[PDB]
Amino acid sequence: ATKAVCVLKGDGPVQGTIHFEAKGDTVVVTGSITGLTEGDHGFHVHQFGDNTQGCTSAGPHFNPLSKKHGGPKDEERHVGDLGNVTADKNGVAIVDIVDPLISLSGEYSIIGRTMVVHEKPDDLGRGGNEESTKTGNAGSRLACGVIGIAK
Amino acid sequence: ATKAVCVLKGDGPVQGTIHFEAKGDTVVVTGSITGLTEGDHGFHVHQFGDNTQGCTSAGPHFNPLSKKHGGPKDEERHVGDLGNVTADKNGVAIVDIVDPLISLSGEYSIIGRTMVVHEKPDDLGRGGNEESTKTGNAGSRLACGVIGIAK
Ligand SMILES: [Cu+]
Ligand SMILES: [Cu+]
Ligand SMILES: [Zn+2]
Ligand SMILES: [Zn+2]
Repeated sequence: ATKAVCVLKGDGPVQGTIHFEAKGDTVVVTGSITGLTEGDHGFHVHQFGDNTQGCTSAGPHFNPLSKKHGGPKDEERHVGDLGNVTADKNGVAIVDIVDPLISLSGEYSIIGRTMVVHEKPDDLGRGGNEESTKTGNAGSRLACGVIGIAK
Repeated sequence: ATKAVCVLKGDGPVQGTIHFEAKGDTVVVTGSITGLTEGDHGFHVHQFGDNTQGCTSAGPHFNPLSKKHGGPKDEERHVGDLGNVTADKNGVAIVDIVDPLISLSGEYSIIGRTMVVHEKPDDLGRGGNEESTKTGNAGSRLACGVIGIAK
């Protein structure tokens, strides 16, 4: 697939639509999320496209290379580590990410996995506690969706 | 990927959870759907895992081999043609299908595509008209979900 899409939903007001496109040798991620508190929010690809228990069943961050959590610019990071999206005072975060580890086909494919946006900022694996090395202390999952093949 | 899952949701009362497991050259489909009118309902994999416009954005039945619509036992069928599920008096349909044409990997993989349950029975392409060999005359889309990788 060369295009994918994800519709985020949760128990609260946060929602959004995320688009993915394979361009060149990389993946361009665009879209928007609304209903967020002003500021930074962790944003990652989780391993399972399973919404049977809400966002909890998506599992941990997608991590096929078995590394510790980091920011998108770090060598030591999970494949799903897309950092933070930033919401303005109106609650809107415009997503604009280009990422070198995710893909839409093959081993690194995120098709069928889940995008999650979190309650708190991702500390990029630099918080200094064990949780930082797993999730960046991004906290609860406000909304998520399964990543599907788009036309 | 040897397991997948799909949670069906719509704008009405129908909902359900569908599980998929690869066994040999088949996929075993299980689960249940509730809130249905008693009787048969068409059940297919549609091409796109795009929920930006409810179930309409899922597109047509998944058909990489460019064939006409048929029942799951027919040679001439769409890869996404899984026939009918049957709801009891209480509106519950227990899913139990073993299919040789859908897959969870490779080009006829359904991961990242959409499962749809319909308003009417699928006539298995034997309705006697042209709509029969496109959709089985199964009617409107009551609920759908994107098919994701499961643990
Ligand atoms: Cu996350
Ligand atoms: Cu269908
Ligand atoms: Zn991570
Ligand atoms: Zn069909």
